[PDB]
Amino acid sequence: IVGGTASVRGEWPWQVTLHTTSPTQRHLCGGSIIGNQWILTAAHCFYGVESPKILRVYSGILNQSEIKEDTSFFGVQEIIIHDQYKMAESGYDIALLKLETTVNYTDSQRPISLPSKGDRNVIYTDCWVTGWGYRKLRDKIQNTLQKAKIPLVTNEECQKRYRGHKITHKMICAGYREGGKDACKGDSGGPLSCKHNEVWHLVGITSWGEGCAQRERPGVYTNVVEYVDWILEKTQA
Ligand SMILES: COC(=O)Nc1ccc(-c2cnn([C@H](CC3CC3)c3ccc(-c4cc(Cl)ccc4-n4cnnn4)c[n+]3[O-])c2)cc1
Repeated sequence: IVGGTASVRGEWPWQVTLHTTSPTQRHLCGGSIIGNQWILTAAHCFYGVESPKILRVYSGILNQSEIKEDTSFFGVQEIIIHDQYKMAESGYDIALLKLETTVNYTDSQRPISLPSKGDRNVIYTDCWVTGWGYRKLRDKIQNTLQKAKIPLVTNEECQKRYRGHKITHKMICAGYREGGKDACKGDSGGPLSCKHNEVWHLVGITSWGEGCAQRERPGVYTNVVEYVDWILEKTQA
């Protein structure tokens, strides 16, 4: 997260850190708890991943340095990538992780609601991106979960900024005209969370952008409301 600030413990309890363990253990991407056995993340995250055997899901983490050899994690039973995914910039950048066991919800690990049926025309004005990613284009994974409030931009404006890409209704963009706050490397798969009527909704999944927090170059997110039918089909199969 560029231009963000440190989170406190328990502030974003749906946020998980997905680790790979090959060839060494490290944060791979963010993700969001959406059900007791289900993490929603980005399909791009699994580009180098030989199987779910090497993945670990850590919940209730504020600092990456909390994770030691005895820290509990969830194994991953299945990675479900959207069958039309090819690369992040061409859309369908969405994946479900089915966990090997059920999360018991606590103060530190809670689900976030999907965008609600009937809310297709809500104007979200309180949206936040969170993650352990870089604070600038050449940086390092951050120890403490970072947060930044970021305004949504219309798909019409977003397309005008990304003349070489096809911005579709299955994407949503967010960014300041003058830059300065954005997701960056290591934030992908994490949530774009928006609060509406005091309820948090998983509006976006961090996906791609041209650089990090550049002027007139918004971040591009998977538009989760357009995948609710796909999520429900996979999670009640
Ligand atoms: C200690 O372990 C470590 O070093 N871990 C570690 C280090 C680096 C990485 C890393 C690098 N790339 N990515 C991803 C995609 C890869 C499949 C993971 C990525 C790409 C683009 C964006 C992004 C998103 C938005 Cl919305 C806006 C702008 C951008 N960006 C444009 N240009 N950069 N970002 C964010 N992410 O995350 C993650 C992962 C783990």
